[PDB]
Amino acid sequence: NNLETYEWYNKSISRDKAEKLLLDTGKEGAFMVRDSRTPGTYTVSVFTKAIISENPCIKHYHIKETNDSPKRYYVAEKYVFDSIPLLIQYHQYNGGGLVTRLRYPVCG
Amino acid sequence: GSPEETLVIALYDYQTNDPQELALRCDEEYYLLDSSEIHWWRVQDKNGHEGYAPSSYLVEKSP
Repeated sequence: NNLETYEWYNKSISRDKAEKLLLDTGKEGAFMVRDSRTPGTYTVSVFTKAIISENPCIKHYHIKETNDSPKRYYVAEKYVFDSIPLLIQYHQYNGGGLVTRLRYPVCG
Repeated sequence: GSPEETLVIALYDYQTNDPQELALRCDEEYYLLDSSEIHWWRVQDKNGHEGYAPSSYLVEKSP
């Protein structure tokens, strides 16, 4: 799924780099994605100024892969999507199971 | 501490937008019912208000 078209998707960038890169943004809702090992389960790297123990903190919500017919991608046990892009668009507004509800995309 | 459950507090002034999510408030403390969840961590307000609460805005008091 040519995700290179989107910005949140970034494979050339490592997880460690993903943590610092988002930090550079310095914004609440700053969300990004990173290609994981699984060919069908990337990683949603969500950055938001929070947590008192350590701030800024990077939240990584691995996409739940529930191999169904269809349905497989989801992170909230609420709604399930057959494509990551959908999860990104829906969470971008409305109301989903994100501590900051995607609202600010970041590019690599 | 942390015998079975722990207490959490909202750092900022978060508010609900869905029946499922629970309305919070600064200097507000609750209990922890589901810490296993990575996204929202169930909480129970003394008043009896049960719903999903954020993870980043919440932190275990750790007594």
